[PDB]
Amino acid sequence: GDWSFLGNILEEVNEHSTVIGRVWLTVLFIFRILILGTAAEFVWGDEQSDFVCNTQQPGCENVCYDEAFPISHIRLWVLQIIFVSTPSLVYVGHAVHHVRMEEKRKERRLEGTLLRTYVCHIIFKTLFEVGFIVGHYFLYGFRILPLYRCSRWPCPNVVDCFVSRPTEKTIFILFMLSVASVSLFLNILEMSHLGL
Amino acid sequence: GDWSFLGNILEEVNEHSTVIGRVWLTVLFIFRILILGTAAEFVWGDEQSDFVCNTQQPGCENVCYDEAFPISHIRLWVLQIIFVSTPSLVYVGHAVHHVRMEEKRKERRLEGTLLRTYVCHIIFKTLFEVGFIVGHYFLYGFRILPLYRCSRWPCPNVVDCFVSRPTEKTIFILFMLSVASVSLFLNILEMSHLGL
Amino acid sequence: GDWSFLGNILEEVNEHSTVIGRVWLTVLFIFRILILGTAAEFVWGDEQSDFVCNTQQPGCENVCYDEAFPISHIRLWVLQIIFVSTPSLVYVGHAVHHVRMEEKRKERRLEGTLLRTYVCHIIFKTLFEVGFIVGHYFLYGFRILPLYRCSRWPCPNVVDCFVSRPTEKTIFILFMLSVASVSLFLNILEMSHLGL
Amino acid sequence: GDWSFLGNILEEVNEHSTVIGRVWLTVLFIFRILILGTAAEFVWGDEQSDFVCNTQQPGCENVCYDEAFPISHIRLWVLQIIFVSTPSLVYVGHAVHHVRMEEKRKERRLEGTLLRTYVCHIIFKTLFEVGFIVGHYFLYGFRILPLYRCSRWPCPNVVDCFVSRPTEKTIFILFMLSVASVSLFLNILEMSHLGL
Amino acid sequence: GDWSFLGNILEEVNEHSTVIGRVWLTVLFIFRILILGTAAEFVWGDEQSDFVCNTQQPGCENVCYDEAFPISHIRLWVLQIIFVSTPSLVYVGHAVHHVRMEEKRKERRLEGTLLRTYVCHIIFKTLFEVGFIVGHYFLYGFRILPLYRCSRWPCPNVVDCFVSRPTEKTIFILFMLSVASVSLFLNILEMSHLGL
Amino acid sequence: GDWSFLGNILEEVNEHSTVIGRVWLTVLFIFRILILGTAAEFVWGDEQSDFVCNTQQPGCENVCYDEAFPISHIRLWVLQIIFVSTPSLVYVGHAVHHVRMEEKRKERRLEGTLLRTYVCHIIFKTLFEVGFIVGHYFLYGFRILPLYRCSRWPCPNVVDCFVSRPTEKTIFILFMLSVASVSLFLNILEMSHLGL
Repeated sequence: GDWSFLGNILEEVNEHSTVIGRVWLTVLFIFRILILGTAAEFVWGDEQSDFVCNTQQPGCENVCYDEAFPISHIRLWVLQIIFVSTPSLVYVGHAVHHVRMEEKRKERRLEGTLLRTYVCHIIFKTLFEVGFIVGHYFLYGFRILPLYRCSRWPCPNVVDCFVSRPTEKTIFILFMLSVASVSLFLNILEMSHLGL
Repeated sequence: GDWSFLGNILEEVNEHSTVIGRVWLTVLFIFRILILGTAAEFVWGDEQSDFVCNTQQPGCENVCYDEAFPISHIRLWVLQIIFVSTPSLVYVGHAVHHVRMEEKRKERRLEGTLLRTYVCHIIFKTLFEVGFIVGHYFLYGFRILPLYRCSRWPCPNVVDCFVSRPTEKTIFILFMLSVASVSLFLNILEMSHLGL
Repeated sequence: GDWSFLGNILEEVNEHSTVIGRVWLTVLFIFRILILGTAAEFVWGDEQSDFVCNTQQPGCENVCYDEAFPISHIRLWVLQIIFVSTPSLVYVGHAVHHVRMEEKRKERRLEGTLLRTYVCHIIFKTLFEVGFIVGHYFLYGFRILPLYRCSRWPCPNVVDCFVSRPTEKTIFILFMLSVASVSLFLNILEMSHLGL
Repeated sequence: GDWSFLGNILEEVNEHSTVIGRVWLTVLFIFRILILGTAAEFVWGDEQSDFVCNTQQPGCENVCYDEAFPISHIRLWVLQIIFVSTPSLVYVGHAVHHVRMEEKRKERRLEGTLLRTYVCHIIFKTLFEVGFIVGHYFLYGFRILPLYRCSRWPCPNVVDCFVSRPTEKTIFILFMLSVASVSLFLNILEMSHLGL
Repeated sequence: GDWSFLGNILEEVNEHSTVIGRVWLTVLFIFRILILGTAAEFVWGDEQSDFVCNTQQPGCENVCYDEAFPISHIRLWVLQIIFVSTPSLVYVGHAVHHVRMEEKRKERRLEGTLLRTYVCHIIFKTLFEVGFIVGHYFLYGFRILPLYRCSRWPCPNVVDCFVSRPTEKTIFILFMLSVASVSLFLNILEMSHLGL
Repeated sequence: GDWSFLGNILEEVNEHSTVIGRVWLTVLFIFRILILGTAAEFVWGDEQSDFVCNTQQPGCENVCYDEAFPISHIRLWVLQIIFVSTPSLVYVGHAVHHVRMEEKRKERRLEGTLLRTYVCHIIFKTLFEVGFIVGHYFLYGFRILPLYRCSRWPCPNVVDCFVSRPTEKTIFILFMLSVASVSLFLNILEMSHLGL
């Protein structure tokens, strides 16, 4: 996973953001992207290969892994990162559009419409963070148990399947939840600081 | 997969495109290339290794995977990305050719023929996006089912084969479809904005 | 596969080539190198590991894969890329040699001998492209069939072996053939444009 | 694992730190990050794949690996690196915030509040290092024994499981402990040097 | 395999070498290093994993692979590349040492001792190339046959072992031999051009 | 393994070292780091996966590999590289500290204390090189034999285990020993050149 493109564009908008937005962005780079690439990706690497079911039924392990894990937590966190970063991109686009307009108009900072855009970007970041948190909760909760019982066809009756590294995965699930909540708190502080 | 070459050339044509073309390009980099490399590629990594068929027939799994998946979705999205990016390259080539001509002629922006070229590039992008969407639909639809039934020789009669990660794959199929449709809408907005 | 060295040297000779040579080079970077690294390499990744033969004979699968695939298509395309790029390197070497000579002589563009060299480079590119196309045809044709029948010792009598991903491989074989033919047409256009 | 982001930001704060802080940072880069990526990661690569248990019970190896290794040492060292680096980031943020304020105020080094912040950053680094050391001790100690006995369900009675590379892992555990303790000593020297 | 260090230093000595030395260096980068990383390394990737012997004897395949392939061709070509590049490094060191001396002496091109050093560097390159060619011949010849017969203990009597991809390996062996011989011819031309 | 950090810092101290220290550093980059990453790492890649023992005893192969190879040669060479490079870092730190002091004092080369530091750095490099050589000898000698006999529990009685690629490993062991000894000779020459 090469995050160079997103990185370069978000460090562009480091220069154009509040101090609390610079903290938010540093958190995104260090506690989410870096963790994902240096730790979480390896934890989930053998998610299906080490998933085992007590059965001689061909196909059962496939369908039971798929039912237990409709989308891997790591893919969900990738999507979360991209969607929470998208409003920053929108804002920096608006800002650069104004810089190029000012240059052109001459040929021919957080005030006015850039403030409304910044506040909206904060709002959307907050809502997307909340949405991904809630979705994670309803999909998986915040704990992976070792045992998963499966009755999906072709599995005969109910079969016992065993998850890879449930405890390490639980630790990283809770870590990512905490990081997301810190991000939410930072966004709240941004709104308060702007208001006051 | 190293997209550095294409990246550098398309960020060259960031400078020479409309604001809506800059949004289109950002979408290409973040929601297509980045997703493909940080998420989709890993989802499809074990596509054949975890594809299983209920048979003792040598060769059957090979032919049944090949019949179910004549071309992996990820390869199809790579091709789509390159073909939808090709008209941008043509346009930037025309533009740089005019810049070098102007420099030479001196030794010796979206107006005139560059406008016709830009509009044609938008048209071709739209048509290629539509073509890849339609091709995806006819080849696979927008859902991967866990079970695939196969009667290709050497398989005896009909055999039941089971796909790897059908649900996660379905999620990413729909995600990529939505991103492609957003790109189409952006191209339509480009044509409208130019007209008006 | 790291193509950085070749890339840097061929983007050096972007500056010193015709507009049609810049199109040829862009095609080389995007439709050949990029495809190879982002798509084809993964398609052929399990070429021998998923090659299966219906036999209990030790050694047979090894010799039958080797007879079916004396050289993988991807290695052949790597060689093709390097050989079709070599004349460009020769030409840019001649050109830079003249630039350094002019600088020296001062201490002490496509005209003259650089034109003869450019035309010769086009000729050699054309001949190498044709040669690799013809060699591909005679070695493999343009279709990989699922079944390969093998009688190489130690295989007893004739054994049935099954190829990995024959259809996807056929798609990429035809795609690379088309890209090579486009390159040929571009070289022809270069010669015509120079003549006229 | 790509540490480029963190690296660039910590080499930013090389310029703004004491000589002993530059030694601490060099130790972080060379003896922790570099060791982790060039050595430790490969030692732990086959941690679960080569973990074996003497049993015919489906699921037992999964639960026994998970009980023996709730979190891999390498993931724990990644977290440790990030948390001990976080206060440096806070300090450099404060410092750069003051530099940008001074620039602005003009439009309109370790003294004052930057000294309090630097001392606090040292304190937090020390406490986090101590906490990770203590946590490592209580979780695993400083030795990995080859044999792990496991009675977690579904394992019948007590089963004997065998760890991959216990001795090499013990060597690297002790090496990382020593490096952490050197870092602690460096922080103590920082506080003393500032006081005197 | 990261050749960045060697690359940067040899492109330093591009600037300080003859035109024929620039051709030699381009050949080294494109036809040896690039081939090795984009093609040969993958051909030899499954050298031991796909090496099979017709035996039920534990250990036999290990000892028979080791006897057949005391050193993989790819490792031998890596060593060859480094040793044939070493004299270039010596020469560029001498040249830069003279440049820094001239700068110093001021504070306080291929003529004289730099010519003797250049000629010696050519001589050593030639001798090392010849030595690696001869060593390759005596160790393996220039053909890998599919069958290798092995009588090394613990193998009982003589066992038949089968090599992975003998034909593709033979093609690349001959290709690398030809590239080495081209390098030799280039060195001879260097000596002649200097003499005349 | 990413050596970029160490590389950049050691090429910083290229500028501040003797000619013999520049040779030592080039040897470190080319004959140790580059060999390790382009050759040795692949030779040792299947060290445990291809290690086989003639036994039906669960756990025996694990404990016997661990007893035969308490620390892989490649990890030992990584540690050696870092420790022999550490004194260079100390010296360059002292030198840069003096450069920044001189700049400051103005606001307000190998002579004096920098000579003592340089000599001490040479001494420590020599001692660490000798120590790693001696440790290698006592741990493994300079030859890996194919057969390793093991009586570690749970292995019943004495079992015969077979090492992966003993001959290639022996070649690289001797190569690295020779490179280390060349480094020692270079350090001796440094001391002599400084004395005379």
